[PDB]
Amino acid sequence: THTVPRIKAITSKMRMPKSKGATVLNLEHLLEYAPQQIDISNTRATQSQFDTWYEAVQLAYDIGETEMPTVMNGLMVWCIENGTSPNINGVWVMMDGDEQVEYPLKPIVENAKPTLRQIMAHFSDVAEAYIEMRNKKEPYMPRYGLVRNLRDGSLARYAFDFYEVTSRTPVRAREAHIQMK
Amino acid sequence: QIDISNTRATQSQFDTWYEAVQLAYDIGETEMPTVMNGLMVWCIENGTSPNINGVWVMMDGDEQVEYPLKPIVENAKPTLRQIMAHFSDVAEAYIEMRNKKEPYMPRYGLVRNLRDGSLARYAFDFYEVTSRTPVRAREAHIQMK
Amino acid sequence: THTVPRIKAITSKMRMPKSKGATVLNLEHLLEYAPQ
Repeated sequence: THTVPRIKAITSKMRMPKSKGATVLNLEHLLEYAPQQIDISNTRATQSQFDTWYEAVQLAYDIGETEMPTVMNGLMVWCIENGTSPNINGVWVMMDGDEQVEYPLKPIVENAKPTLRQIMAHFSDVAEAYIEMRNKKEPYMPRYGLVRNLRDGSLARYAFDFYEVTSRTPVRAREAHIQMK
Repeated sequence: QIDISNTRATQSQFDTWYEAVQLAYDIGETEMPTVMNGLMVWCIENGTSPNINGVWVMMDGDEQVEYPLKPIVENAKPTLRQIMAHFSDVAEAYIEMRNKKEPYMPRYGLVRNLRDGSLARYAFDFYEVTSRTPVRAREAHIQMK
Repeated sequence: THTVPRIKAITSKMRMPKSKGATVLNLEHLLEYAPQ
């Protein structure tokens, strides 16, 4: 009785689900299957829906693979400032120089399954990588902020309707979206 | 406590909900497990009450693969939540493994403003509050649910 | 068993109408005939 007694740690065999004696899962793989948080979320559309929403818009405008990118570059900047739920009728605008050029919104909002927000979320990372660049020159704030009274200056990078709150969001901002959304 | 609760479906209902889905996909006993592995991870992040129409996704590499939701939600008696609860214990045993590498949080938390870091293990719609729940978390579900 | 299983898309052979073994239409043209 010279050895102090150490409490034994009972082992709670987790209840692995089964159907008829065999196991349902194959943990052998479960411990290796590791996706990314965004790519299985619903805040983004599957790469199928996005592939459709890109081919269909590439068709309605009838521009061409070589130049359609430059158009999408505009759609982001437009969405950032205004939002991602406009009237199906109407025109979004992009500019060369100062000659505003309009495009019809119908082919975009219509072919966006289930909604434009999701589809535009595919540019979320690039969106913040664009606002950061913009603010460097001068103080810029997504309008989404100007209507919600945001003047952090640091939260401007994450102020637009189609930011996907992933897991790597500085929490100084995650609060903003839920409060507004 | 779990095996007589209603938050889990009887082993009959679950046995049906597994055979029926094994049929609709027509995959095979050998590989259906790997699919169910995806359904959990999908349910964890999104929930367990999606539109009967639509597709849940699982990935090999980065080529998202879609499956139809209809055969799952339909054959789940009385609801998907219950059926998915059979993976509750494995679910937490999966989140714990995930957080080790980096900070991960079920989306169920991100929408409910959860940033405990320790409660992430128990943040998903289909956790069965058994009797062995650390009470630091039992409060979360009732407040949200 | 390292490859995720992809569901096969069964192919619903539309029932092209026929009379006595031969086909009634001539899709060869149907896919080009386009009126207003």
